[PDB]
Amino acid sequence: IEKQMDRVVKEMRRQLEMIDKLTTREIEQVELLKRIYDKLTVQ
Amino acid sequence: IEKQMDRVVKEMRRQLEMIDKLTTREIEQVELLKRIYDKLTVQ
Amino acid sequence: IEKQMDRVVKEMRRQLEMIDKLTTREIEQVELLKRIYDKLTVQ
Amino acid sequence: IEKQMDRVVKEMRRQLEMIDKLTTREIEQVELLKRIYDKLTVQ
Ligand SMILES: [Ca+2]
Repeated sequence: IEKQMDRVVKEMRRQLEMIDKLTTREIEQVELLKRIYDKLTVQ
Repeated sequence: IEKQMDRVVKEMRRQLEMIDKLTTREIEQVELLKRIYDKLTVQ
Repeated sequence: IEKQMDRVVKEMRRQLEMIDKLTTREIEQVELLKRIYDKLTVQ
Repeated sequence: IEKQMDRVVKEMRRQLEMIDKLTTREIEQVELLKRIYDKLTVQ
């Protein structure tokens, strides 16, 4: 159970890394959406 | 195992916070998209 | 440890529900993005 | 606790699959956004 639970902890931290990466990319989308909207308002 | 239980709980609280922030950013994104869509119809 | 691990399982299933909900909303964004792109190609 | 360990592992595998799918949909989304952005510049 000790080793099995140690694997669980490692796998959780791995999935947190995936979520952090996803978060950064989703923020990049907000920057693009804002830029697109501004271009339409300008036109 | 009580120590590793504490590690698991800690990681899960971190995950919850990150998922919660993904959800609030999703809201921001879709409402931008809907504005953009409105303007392409209006134009 | 039994009750503590039972709480962990419940909290995991709860976070899976959040992720499922987020997934559905993210798909809705793809539909909007596709529609926006088509409107530009049309114009 | 061995039974509850199996429940935890099962939920974590499900989560991984769902996060993985969120990441591939993110790719689809941003490349649509970039196309849209290109066209507003080109137009
Ligand atoms: Ca998105």
